[PDB]
Amino acid sequence: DHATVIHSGDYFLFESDSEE
Amino acid sequence: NHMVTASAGSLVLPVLVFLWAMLSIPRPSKRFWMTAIVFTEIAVVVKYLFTDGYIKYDLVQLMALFFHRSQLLCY
Amino acid sequence: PLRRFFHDILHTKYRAATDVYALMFLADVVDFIIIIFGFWQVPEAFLVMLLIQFSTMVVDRALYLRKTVLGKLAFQVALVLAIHLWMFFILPNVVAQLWYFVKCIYFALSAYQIRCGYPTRILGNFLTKKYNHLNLFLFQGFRLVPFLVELRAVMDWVWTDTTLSLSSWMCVEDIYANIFIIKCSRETEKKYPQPKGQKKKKIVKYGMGGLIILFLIAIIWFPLLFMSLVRSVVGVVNQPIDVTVTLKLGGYEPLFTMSAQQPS
Amino acid sequence: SWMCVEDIYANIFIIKCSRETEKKYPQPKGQKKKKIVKYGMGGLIILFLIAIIWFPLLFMSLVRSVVGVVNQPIDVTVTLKLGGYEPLFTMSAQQPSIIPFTAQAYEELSRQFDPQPLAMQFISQYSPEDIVTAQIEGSSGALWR
Amino acid sequence: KVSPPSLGFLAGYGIMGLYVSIVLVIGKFVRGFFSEISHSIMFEELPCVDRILKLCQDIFLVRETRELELEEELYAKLIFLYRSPETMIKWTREKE
Amino acid sequence: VDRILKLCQDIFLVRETRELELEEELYAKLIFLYRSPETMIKWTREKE
Amino acid sequence: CCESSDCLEICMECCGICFPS
Amino acid sequence: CCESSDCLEICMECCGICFPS
Amino acid sequence: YLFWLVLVVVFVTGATRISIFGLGYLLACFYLLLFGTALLQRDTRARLV
Ligand SMILES: CCCCCCCC/C=C/CCCCCCCC(=O)O[C@@H](COC(=O)CCCCCCCCCCCCCCCCC)COP(=O)(O)OCCN
Ligand SMILES: CCCCCCCCCCCC
Ligand SMILES: CCCCCCCCCCCC
Ligand SMILES: CCCCCCCCCCCC
Ligand SMILES: CCCCCCCCCCCC
Ligand SMILES: CCCCCCCCCCCC
Ligand SMILES: CCCCCCCCCCCC
Ligand SMILES: CCCCCCCCCCCC
Ligand SMILES: CCCCCCCCCCCC
Ligand SMILES: CCCCCCCCCCCC
Repeated sequence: DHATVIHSGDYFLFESDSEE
Repeated sequence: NHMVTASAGSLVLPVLVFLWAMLSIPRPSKRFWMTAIVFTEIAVVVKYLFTDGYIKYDLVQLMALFFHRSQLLCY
Repeated sequence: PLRRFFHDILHTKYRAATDVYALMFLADVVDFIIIIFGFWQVPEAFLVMLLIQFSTMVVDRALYLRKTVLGKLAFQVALVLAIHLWMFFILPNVVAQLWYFVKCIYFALSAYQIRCGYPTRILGNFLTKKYNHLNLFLFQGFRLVPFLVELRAVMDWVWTDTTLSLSSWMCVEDIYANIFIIKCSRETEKKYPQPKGQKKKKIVKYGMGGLIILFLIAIIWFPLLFMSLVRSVVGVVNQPIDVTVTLKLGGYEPLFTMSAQQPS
Repeated sequence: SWMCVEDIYANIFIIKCSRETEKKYPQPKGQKKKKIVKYGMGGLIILFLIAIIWFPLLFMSLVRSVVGVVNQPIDVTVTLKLGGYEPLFTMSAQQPSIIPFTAQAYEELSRQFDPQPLAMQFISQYSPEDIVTAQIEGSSGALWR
Repeated sequence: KVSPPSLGFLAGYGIMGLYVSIVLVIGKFVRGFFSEISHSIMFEELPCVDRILKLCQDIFLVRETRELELEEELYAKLIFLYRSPETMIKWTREKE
Repeated sequence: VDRILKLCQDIFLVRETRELELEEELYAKLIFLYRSPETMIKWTREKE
Repeated sequence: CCESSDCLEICMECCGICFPS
Repeated sequence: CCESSDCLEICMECCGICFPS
Repeated sequence: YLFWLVLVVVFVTGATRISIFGLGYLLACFYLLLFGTALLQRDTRARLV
């Protein structure tokens, strides 16, 4: 659902995994 | 010409410039330029047959439209 | 038949792709400006022309964001005819001649959009393309225009296909705006670095500070000055034109009206 | 601090209500935003903005434009003050003699002075039943003193 | 004819200047929403606010029973939740 | 702020290609960056 | 053709424009 | 003696007083 | 380009003197402006009738 998917952000997304 | 004269004078060719010439396959056509020359000539003739004290900005119009014709004839 | 062929070749065709919306909108902004300036039945006419410029700009944004060549064709046709018919409703002029001229430029750039096509990448603010100083100043100026920023946001939201609501659309717009302004400043500091520990340049300080002080002076003192100046002007000679002495004597019939006028 | 806990609670409630309604009526993942919803809210906002700038101007102009109430001289008091010592010649008239010029009468005056542009302009610009006729009385009887 | 002044101040500039001023101030009023909406996404985009309303309602319950010592203690929790944004993230997690 | 403008521009790119599922997902990143100040510090580090 | 579902949506989302969510 | 370098500095810094940086 | 400055004069002689001869001058211009580039290179010596 839109609600749950826009409120799913966590710290793992911002880990520096080869962000080019 | 539509900024110096109004009504039936102009308001036919400016409309056609915006709706036919500039809205066309690449170069306008041949019929556009022909109708432009024709309308300008007709306008000159009927303004000469009297609107009174007619102005001739259609001189510079006709002559520019015949200059372009020469440029496109040479291609 | 021929008309159908013209329209087919204006829609299907095989042409390129350009984005001249920026310039079309700029033409319409100039038009708005000169109509606003041209307030000089006339107020009513200028007010209708205001509503018009506005409505047409909104419709243009719609067709641009929805990438409609057919819609732009229709709009162009209608607008050309209508603006040319408004030349007949002159009854409420250099201002109008200029308005016609700049609208002609809009019609020329609009015609170009239709005969070229709409490019795939249409999103992206014009003044956020480069990260210089001019872009910075222009963007900030756009943000200073009373309602342009908010209108742009709401309008774009309504046309652009989004999953987010207005609240969230406005969030991403705010974030982007702020981020751009920061980026421009960061870029300019990399371009022109300032030595470590180099005062702040006496002149720069004097300028900004001075302006602020003068602005504050004009908040308190200047109004007082203006007020006093206008109000002080008082005193227009008033002299009795005539000396009407009616020596009403008789209680029953008051008379003795021998009196004089300006010559005496 | 009391106001702090009230603000927190208020905001928290509003969020909770929204969360609850999203659980009650979930919105599919990636489902546009419904053209109509957009058109409605957006439209209202635009109209509100229109009414910030244009509507006041409209109202203002509408009220101010209404101007023009016929004012005709009720009487034609021609006092031909002659004698320097005793000004007299006060033979004059009033409304009965004064004739509010009709539409036809106005046309006559305008045409009389049509050659002169500004002369005709004056008459024509003044509304019909505006130009009044100064039929000043000339008869005396009033001897002088 | 006579001309009745239906302006009040001055149609030419008095009312005009006032109109401009109003527009500008309404401008700022409307900006007041779409300018700093991003400075609150930390107090307004909380996934599950159930644990915070429990805290808030416990403060209310503890004021009705007049055990005001615990009011001070539960207020301390509220202010620390709102003093550290990272703990808000932890406490407002959707599931746990 | 380079990493944040990339995020913002990716939302824009994903709306032009009409893959709106990823719009929701990239919006989630934006809001978490702005929900935790410490992650903003990490993401906005000068070099890395 | 504003449906009742759309009508509540509209209202709630304008409320979200002002108030939170 | 306002130089052009100073002039841009002034302008940009007043912009920073209002807008960010 | 003299062939053409004459065409200009032909037009303006008609314009100035409002008459029937003037309409004829106007027509003579219109024509030799259209059918003119042809006889600018074909009437050079080949029958300038
Ligand atoms: C290109 C030409 C630019 C000028 C266009 C026409 C000028 C119209 C008025 C421009 C005046 C410029 C002054 C800007 C002052 C900065 C404040 C601001 O919010 O400026 C805002 C834009 O708001 C506006 O609409 C500008 C007008 C503000 C009103 C100030 C004018 C003073 C006259 C009224 C006096 C009363 C003041 C208000 C009373 C109470 C209001 C609640 C820009 O930040 P921002 O958040 O988007 O930043 C993003 C990240 N911080
Ligand atoms: C001040 C923000 C940069 C915008 C540049 C022009 C804005 C108006 C300032 C001077 C106008 C006379
Ligand atoms: C921030 C202060 C700088 C000087 C004022 C800028 C122009 C605003 C118009 C007010 C009149 C001084
Ligand atoms: C937020 C804009 C929605 C429409 C305005 C709501 C009603 C407020 C009264 C203002 C007159 C339009
Ligand atoms: C559901 C009501 C329409 C959206 C709200 C707009 C403000 C009221 C205008 C019409 C009231 C029924
Ligand atoms: C009649 C036009 C608006 C007048 C007041 C209505 C308020 C609008 C509410 C917006 C959502 C409830
Ligand atoms: C006079 C009653 C109308 C209500 C005033 C405005 C309410 C809606 C405006 C903004 C919505 C929060
Ligand atoms: C570079 C312009 C001087 C600083 C800005 C002050 C506002 C304008 C006053 C003089 C305009 C040239
Ligand atoms: C003429 C005095 C100020 C009038 C408006 C100028 C605005 C000042 C801009 C400050 C930095 C661009
Ligand atoms: C009327 C045009 C002058 C611009 C209004 C003020 C612009 C500068 C004031 C504050 C700088 C952001």
